[PDB]
Amino acid sequence: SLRANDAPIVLLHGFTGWGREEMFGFKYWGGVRGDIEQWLNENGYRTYTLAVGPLSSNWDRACEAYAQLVGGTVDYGAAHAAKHGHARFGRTYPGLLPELKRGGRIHIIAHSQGGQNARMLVSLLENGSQEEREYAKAHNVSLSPLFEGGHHFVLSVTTIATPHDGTTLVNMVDFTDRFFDLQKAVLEAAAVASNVPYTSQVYDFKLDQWGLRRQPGESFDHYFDRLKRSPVWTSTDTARYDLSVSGALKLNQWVQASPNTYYLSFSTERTYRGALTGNHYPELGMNAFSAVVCAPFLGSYREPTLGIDDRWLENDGIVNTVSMNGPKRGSSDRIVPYDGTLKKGVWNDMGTYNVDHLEIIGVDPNPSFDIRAFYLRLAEQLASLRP
Ligand SMILES: [Ca+2]
Ligand SMILES: [Zn+2]
Repeated sequence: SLRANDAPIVLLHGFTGWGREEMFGFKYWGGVRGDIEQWLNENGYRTYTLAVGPLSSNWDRACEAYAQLVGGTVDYGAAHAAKHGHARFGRTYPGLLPELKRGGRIHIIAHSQGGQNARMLVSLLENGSQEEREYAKAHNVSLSPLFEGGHHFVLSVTTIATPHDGTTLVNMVDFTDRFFDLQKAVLEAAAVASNVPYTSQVYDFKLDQWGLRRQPGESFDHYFDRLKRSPVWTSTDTARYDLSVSGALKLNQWVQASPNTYYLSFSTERTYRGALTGNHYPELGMNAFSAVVCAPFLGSYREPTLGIDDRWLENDGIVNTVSMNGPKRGSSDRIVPYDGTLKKGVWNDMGTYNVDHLEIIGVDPNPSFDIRAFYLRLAEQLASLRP
């Protein structure tokens, strides 16, 4: 379709992810297939990459995304900081797109928990935070323009394999141990070891707010064990919490669709229905870690009281496919299956793809999936959107 808008693309990672200079240059967006930002740019779709805290709360990552985009010191809010016990202020950024302050807009393409992070940034841009505005007045302290409301610079959000209603994987007995083993597998796919105390940061978790950092002489193995016991794994202000079915419910209750923004969901599935009791099993080609450690659980876990029945068993290795088309559990957002015309203010469900959680970003191979073709056709669609 004809190009109707000049808004640039921002790629936003999941509960794992890292900037373009990190991980010795192994891109999260393209992995072993190449560099997805490079593909869109060289095909005339100007594209940028955000890097926020992968284990942090969506709230933290919205404030991190904001500063990273417009430029400034990350401002988590005086109130939120007091309530949860971390720094009000994080890293300073120069700003990728200061023209957002002057009328420029962006399309966000987000993977995994990134789709929650993207939705929430919109909701804060539009409404801000009553509580922050209240707190800034009471204790005579500065307010981020983010908490004010009346901002708007996101023309479209696209979610790819996003736990909008959470993932049942979080309810696994040993999820803690199994989740940081996922972080290690991603490292290994990056050709980075978990048992070597690298001098340089390699993978920065951006836990400035919690005063956490991998230390001189500290391995990722030893660091992850330490993060397991830390507030970025034990508190409600975390990716862990937001990622649970109860986390997404509580997020859905306050993070709604802006009428000024297009939402596209892409769902993923990489499972087959078994004959014995209708459980779901990993297809051939699923990333080894998911196929062994995550999928068997995802595609047999039931809670009939929490609505978690057979619709929840199909999974992309990591997320229950049903959770992906858009928010439902605790949401009044509308979900319309794609009919050739993209609608503002609603979820354009662009369908389910035979592609696993890590294949869809190229962190695992799948020759059957044309990853260049997928991301180009998406950029072409987002460029076609009426502003
Ligand atoms: Ca594969
Ligand atoms: Zn926080």
